[PDB]
Amino acid sequence: LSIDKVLKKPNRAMEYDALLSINVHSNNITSGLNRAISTGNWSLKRFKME
Amino acid sequence: SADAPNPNNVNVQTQYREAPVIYRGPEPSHIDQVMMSVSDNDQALIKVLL
Amino acid sequence: MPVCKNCHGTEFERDLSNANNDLVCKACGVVSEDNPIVSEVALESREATLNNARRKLRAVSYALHIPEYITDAAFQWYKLALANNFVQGRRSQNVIASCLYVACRKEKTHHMLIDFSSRLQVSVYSIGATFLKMVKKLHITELPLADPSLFIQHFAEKLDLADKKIKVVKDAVKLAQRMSKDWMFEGRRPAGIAGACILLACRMNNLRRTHTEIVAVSHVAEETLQQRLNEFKNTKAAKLSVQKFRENDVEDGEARPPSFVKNRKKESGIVPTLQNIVATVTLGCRLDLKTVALHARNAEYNPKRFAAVIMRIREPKTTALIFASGKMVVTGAKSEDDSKLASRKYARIIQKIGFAAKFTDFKIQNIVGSCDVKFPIRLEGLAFSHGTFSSYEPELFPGLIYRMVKPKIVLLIFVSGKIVLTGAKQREEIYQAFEAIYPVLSEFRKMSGSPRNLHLLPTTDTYLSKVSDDPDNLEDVDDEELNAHLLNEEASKLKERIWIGLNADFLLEQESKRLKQEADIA
Amino acid sequence: NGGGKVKPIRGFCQRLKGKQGRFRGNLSGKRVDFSGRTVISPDPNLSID
DNA sequence: CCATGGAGTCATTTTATCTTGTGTCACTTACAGAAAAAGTATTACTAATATATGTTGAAAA
Ligand SMILES: [Zn+2]
Repeated sequence: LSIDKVLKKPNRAMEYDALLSINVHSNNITSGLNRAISTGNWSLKRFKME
Repeated sequence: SADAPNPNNVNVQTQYREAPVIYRGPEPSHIDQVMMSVSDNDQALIKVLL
Repeated sequence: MPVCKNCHGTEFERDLSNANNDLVCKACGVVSEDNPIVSEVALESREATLNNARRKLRAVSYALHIPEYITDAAFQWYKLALANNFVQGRRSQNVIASCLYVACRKEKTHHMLIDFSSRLQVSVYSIGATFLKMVKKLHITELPLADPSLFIQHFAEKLDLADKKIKVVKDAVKLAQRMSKDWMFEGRRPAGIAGACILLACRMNNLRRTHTEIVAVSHVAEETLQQRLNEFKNTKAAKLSVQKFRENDVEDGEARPPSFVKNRKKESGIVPTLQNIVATVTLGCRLDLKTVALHARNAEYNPKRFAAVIMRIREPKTTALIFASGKMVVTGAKSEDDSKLASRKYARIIQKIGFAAKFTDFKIQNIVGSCDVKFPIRLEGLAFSHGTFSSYEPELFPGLIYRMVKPKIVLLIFVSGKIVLTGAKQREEIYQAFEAIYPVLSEFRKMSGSPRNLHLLPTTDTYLSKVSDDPDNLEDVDDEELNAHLLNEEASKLKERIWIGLNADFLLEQESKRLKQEADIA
Repeated sequence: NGGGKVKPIRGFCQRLKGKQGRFRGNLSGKRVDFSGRTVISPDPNLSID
């Protein structure tokens, strides 16, 4: 979904890797995992099993 | 501080509601360590012990 | 707030000792209360886009690990400009960026615009322009001030090795503030002088690093830097004190930016200078730009690039302009003489060649002027002082902006003392705001002066009267080269034959849309 | 909304239904004043009652 | 006038719920795509800063 909005509107030549956008999109893996292990409750959105 | 700021000011931020935390308890106590330090987010922090 | 039912005591002390929690004034002995109560245990046009606003913000915000706090702070700013409807017609990125940027600037935390702008395609004139505009519509003034002392820390975290760097940091700082003291700090990017000091002290740290690795944090060029290296090398006690003892010499010497030295190589009482005046003149009849521009020596017509026809002339060294509607702009005018007079000359082309097009609607729009005071100046203090009326965005652009409504002009400020002025609607405004703010110039100094008369040279209306004002008087200003300023007929045919040679595709697809106007049927 | 289905929605009728509350855990069970709590230890030399 | 047969009529079973579960502390933590409004950026210019980028390059070592 991130790189999507890159490839929506093709003004000039857009590559520019859209990598450092992993930062902005990151850390839901990290900080979210913190919040998890501190919570005591695990939400698995693959199995919908909690 | 609790309300919505604007960039319009003159002098006094000087209003301070103070809530110094009392040590309650059924007996005397001592303070042998206090700590002035900061977390990742660059905001002052004090965690002390009795 | 309340007061005792009897003793009239206003001072209330709440005893928590015995775990009654009972509040009484030391003036009575009667509580005014028993057992204080305590607690226990998206469809909108704006607000949905506000959830978007924090979302994109909060997302892009801490990718830089900027404070969760400061983000919250900037959000309310996005709501502020949202109220002004500053948020309407521009790319949301440039907006959301600037929003955050004003906060960290106001909180003076270590990030840089050129630094922060990079998370996209930004040319940094994009965002810098945006931020500049929301400033035009926001009276937020002096708060965004900068020094390298912030940046150097965040730089060092990228510099690795050991902690001698920190020792070296203190090195650079004394260096830095001295370079601030030695007056070369001004007019250049904080990143540049930052990495400058960082290098110089690393060379003091007897290590081997590279300009590459420096601009890695700095994001400037190398030649950029070493121009500042030598910009130190030329200074006093540069190599003479460059040795050990951590530069015990704190002494100033002089303060001499390279700026006026360029006046040396090129080499009040000084009267300001007329650069150009923006006027405009209406013809009164809309007419074909193509057909009329077909015969001229000076013409350019390319609606693919720009609609109207380009008027330009070597005499009296002017340009002006034309429109399609039968109007034009008058440009290249240092005074009113060459302004209205040449303005009448351009009408001799049309009234000679093209349609009726009298001389109507001559009005000044902008006026430009420049000057120099021949001494270095401290701009930051003025921004530190008049920043209410002044705008200085350090290296966002070297020219300092001043804002005066009386008279209404933006002022162009420099350490060099070269000072430029435009946006003026009147020649007297020049000396008005000019020598009005000159006591600010001579006011701000470190360690001629007479205005003479407020007005001397004749007014604008004098030189406007020096020109024939009657639209029907025409041939009087005809140079007889305006007879020549038209190309011959074959030049119009064959030349035009070439221009249409390319443009028959432009006008082609034009006529193709005009044909789609038939397709309006089906 | 948020669409997470937190659980926390009922509790008006359920307010006076089960556990600690209005049913018979708060009203029939009222929490009391003028009291104290400690642990135990003997005194035979203390009289009965 | 009686007989079989049908049609109503009413017992009756076996399903598929809905409630509740001894009382007490320690701290307690919306959905995507549409049409419109609109205002902004180019897109021209002079027109003067002094960085910044570059490249190149040419000259000098
Ligand atoms: Zn009282």
